[PDB]
Amino acid sequence: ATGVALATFLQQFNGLAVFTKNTNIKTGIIGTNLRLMLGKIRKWASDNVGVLFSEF
Amino acid sequence: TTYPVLPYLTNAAYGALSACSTCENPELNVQGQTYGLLSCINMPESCTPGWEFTEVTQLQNNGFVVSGPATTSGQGNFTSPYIYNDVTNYLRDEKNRPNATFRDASSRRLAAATGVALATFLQQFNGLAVFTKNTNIKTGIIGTNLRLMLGKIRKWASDNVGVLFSEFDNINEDIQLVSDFDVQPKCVGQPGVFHLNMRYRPPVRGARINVNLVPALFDN
Amino acid sequence: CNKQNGVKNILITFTHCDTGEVIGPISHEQPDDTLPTYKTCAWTNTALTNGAVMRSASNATMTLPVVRDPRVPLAWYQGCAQIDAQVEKFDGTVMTLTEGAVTEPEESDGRAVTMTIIAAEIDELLPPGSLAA
Amino acid sequence: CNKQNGVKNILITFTHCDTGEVIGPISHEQPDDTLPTYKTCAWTNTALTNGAVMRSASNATMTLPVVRDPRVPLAWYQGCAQIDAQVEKFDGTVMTLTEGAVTEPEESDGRAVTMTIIAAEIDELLPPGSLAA
Amino acid sequence: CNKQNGVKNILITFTHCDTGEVIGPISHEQPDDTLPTYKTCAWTNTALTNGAVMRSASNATMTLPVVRDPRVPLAWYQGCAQIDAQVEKFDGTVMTLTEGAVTEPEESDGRAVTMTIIAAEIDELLPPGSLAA
Amino acid sequence: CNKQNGVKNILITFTHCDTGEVIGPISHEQPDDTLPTYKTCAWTNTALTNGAVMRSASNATMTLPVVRDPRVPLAWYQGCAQIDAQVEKFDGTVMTLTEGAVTEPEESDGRAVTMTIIAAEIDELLPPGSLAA
Amino acid sequence: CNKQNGVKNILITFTHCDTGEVIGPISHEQPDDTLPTYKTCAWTNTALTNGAVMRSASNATMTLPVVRDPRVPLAWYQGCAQIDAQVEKFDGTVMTLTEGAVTEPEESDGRAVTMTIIAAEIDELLPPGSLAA
Amino acid sequence: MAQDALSDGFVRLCIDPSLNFFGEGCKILVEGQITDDATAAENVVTCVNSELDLVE
Amino acid sequence: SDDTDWQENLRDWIRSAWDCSKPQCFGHGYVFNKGTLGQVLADGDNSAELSRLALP
Repeated sequence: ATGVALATFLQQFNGLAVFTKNTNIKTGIIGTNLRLMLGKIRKWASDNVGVLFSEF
Repeated sequence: TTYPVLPYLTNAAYGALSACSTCENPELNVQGQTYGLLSCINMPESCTPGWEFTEVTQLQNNGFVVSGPATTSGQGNFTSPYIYNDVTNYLRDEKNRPNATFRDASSRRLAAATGVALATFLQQFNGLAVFTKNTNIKTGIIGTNLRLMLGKIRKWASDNVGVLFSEFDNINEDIQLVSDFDVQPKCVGQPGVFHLNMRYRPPVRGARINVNLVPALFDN
Repeated sequence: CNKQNGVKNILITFTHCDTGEVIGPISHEQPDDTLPTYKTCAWTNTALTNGAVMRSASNATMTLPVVRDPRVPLAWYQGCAQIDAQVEKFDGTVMTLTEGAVTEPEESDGRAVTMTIIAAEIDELLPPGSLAA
Repeated sequence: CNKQNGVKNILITFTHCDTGEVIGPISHEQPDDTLPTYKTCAWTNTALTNGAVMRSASNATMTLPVVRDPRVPLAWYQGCAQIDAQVEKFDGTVMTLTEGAVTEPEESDGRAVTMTIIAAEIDELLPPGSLAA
Repeated sequence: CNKQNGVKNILITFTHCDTGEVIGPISHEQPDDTLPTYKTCAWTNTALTNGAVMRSASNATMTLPVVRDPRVPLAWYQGCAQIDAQVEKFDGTVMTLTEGAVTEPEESDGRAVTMTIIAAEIDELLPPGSLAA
Repeated sequence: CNKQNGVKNILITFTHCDTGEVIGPISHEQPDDTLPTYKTCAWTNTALTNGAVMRSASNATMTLPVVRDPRVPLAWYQGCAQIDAQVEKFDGTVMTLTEGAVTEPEESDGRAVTMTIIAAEIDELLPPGSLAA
Repeated sequence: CNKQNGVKNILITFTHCDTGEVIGPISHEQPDDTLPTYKTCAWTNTALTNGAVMRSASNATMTLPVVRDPRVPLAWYQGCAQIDAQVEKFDGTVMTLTEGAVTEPEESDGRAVTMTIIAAEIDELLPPGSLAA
Repeated sequence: MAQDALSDGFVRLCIDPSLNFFGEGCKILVEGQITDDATAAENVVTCVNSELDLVE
Repeated sequence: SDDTDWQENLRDWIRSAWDCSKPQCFGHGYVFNKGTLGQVLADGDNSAELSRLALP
């Protein structure tokens, strides 16, 4: 169940602009970078404590 | 060999999807279950995929577009296919060197759009006085010279990062402008003729995520 | 480049409550020098006598002054839409807030907007080398 | 000329309440540098505990400082008339309010007037190329 | 170097209330020129008539503006952790507070924090040669 | 010749905001020995304490004293038109600015004009053989 | 010569904050007779009454006028880079600054730049035979 | 095909409870006697990966 | 069925359905084993993919 649930979440980054090297995103662009992706993943993991996961 | 649909219908659906209904913005990739679904084609469900996964990998790695159904079952109901990779048949190079410059079909659209846009921008220098021996422009004259033109072109290139280009590796070596008198031997050059060399990259987008999942158990 | 204080990136995602339309994570900028402010601890303490306190639930809050995007209706930055925001700093901190709610908006001239967002929790991602769990 | 921030036009229309007299859409100007402000979301969120809010009806409001017209009586810019206003910006945004009602009028010196108008809805017309339906 | 006024050292210790994790006495600095303030007498006097007062319990309080440590979560400087503090001045005074409770935090920009701590007692260590037992 | 300091060419292009009329890149001159000055870094730092700084957006600016062209209205050098400028030095540096806005003009006698221009970016083109990428 | 007062060598190193590019310790020169000025004490005293002072923390600063190097962008001498400077005098003193920040630049003509650099500390290396440990 | 969430191939999932994220810490050498029934080569420094390869 | 060889083939199939070489299908299989205590313990091939119903 966790494999499928995590696979569905990560779909939102498919086709999304990725910025590396210079990580400043010009105003108006739709994109992300490593640190923001990690923050979103951590937030999703935290939200699921009680359903799929025990405390980390 | 066992494809259960009339081959030309799938080709027509793919072309129609990739041509107009999607690509009025040239940077979009026609893939996935959302942006690459051929909703006008229906085929029965089957436990057999037609291509084994190793065969799919070979076809993808050898410049062929592969597709598969949106859902699987043995009941035989109708389903629509979708495109796995929106790729051209490009491999190697005009100098016989393997690279991925034109691997994605969106690269061709972006190249055409960049050519057209750069053509439109440069029109402002058509019929504008040019000074090439003494580069001082008297007061009141409407004209320009090489260095000012190169500055304008560099500004234009910089203003298009994030729309048409990824960040330049080195703007000072990627854009170069030269006049004909500098190239052709003495007495053979022509007035008001220029040579421009520009190197660019297309924007990058998310492609794959490799997930390692390591279950454990409550302890301590 | 180590001790710089400021905002580096802001991403906001909109979801319309009435119809469910979604607009992806657009990059934003700021109208002036005022930085965003946070409160990431849900509970609240009230002072009794002799050093004792009273503990209650309360919320986690963010204040986000940003320049409006010309492609989004002004009503969406006010209470008519749901907001998911991320803010990144030069030192590496990232604050993530999802499923926020904008409370008691004030009038805007049409360019600068100051949202007051409340969420159940806010996630803080410190630079590498933290001491907490 | 793209990033200019200001007001380009203001057309106001007056309908006298007690007798029904009407005066066409006269063009107005501003007394100083203060721009009009808007709230175009006709709902309000009040913060409860644990990220929950309470939603209520409220109104849509506009604050419009202008210079009085020497032909329109001063009583009409106060609560004695009904107002239909449009404001256009240099970027191309147009805000249309109809059937307004001036609330709690303040004292005026006869030249500069500041009206607080409320309406059921305010329309916003963004420049071409919007993302919201 | 006898008449100098200011803060020489600040040491804080954190104990998480929910899980019990502890972080040792980290040294802190200050964001600007505002010094900490103290109120060490527990009782409070309210003025009656004819020179009489009413005595009640109240608390001992400290106000501590410090720059956050990048290794500790921001929620800990707010009401989500227990604080033990010592402040040493240039003249020799040491103010020791233990088992503090942070009350009614305000929003922070992420670098500067101004805690408000209440404790049952505060200990004052004067320079050598005091007059009070 | 390698170490001469001065201005070699100035080209300006005008675009009227209200009507869109354009005047090609006319060649200009200077009224006296003062040279134009630039700020090409679109950020600002503030001191704080202990070596830290606060970093904010600000602008990129140019100051351009020129002799007016007798074929252009004086109002176009003031804030009633949009400016696109390039300045070339004797050593080989070219500074290209586009989409400029003239802020707070002062009064002119009709021959010499000093323009304060702001922009999002300014492009600097160094002589051949630079080190920065 | 023991009693010559002047600057003998200036070396600067540039690190680009956004991309991390570096340029080695180039040798620089001055545009005019003005010499660099320093403040190597990191505290400040404010005068109270009766001979008392208030002591608080601040920055160590350096003012450094130099002639730009034609191989480095002008934006780097302004606030878009991190700077490591060393200045050697004729008498033997050497002042070393590392990890400095350039604060509130002024517009430059493209040849001479005056930089105000702040750091946490500045090292001083007196000629042989000092009295202070 | 497999499952819908994992079919498109954007997310490539691996589940292995024996993996480790830790990097290589610096090294320790242990020197001692062996017996004739050991299969290790005498007087040769070799790496040890777990407690269970021992004895043989 | 009670044939060990057939059960091992099914176990290998379930292994295949979980392998990282290609998109996964998952699943879990149920089998039984009848015999004496010393015989039933001889069928424990560390199969995480099977639930073995021991019977006397």
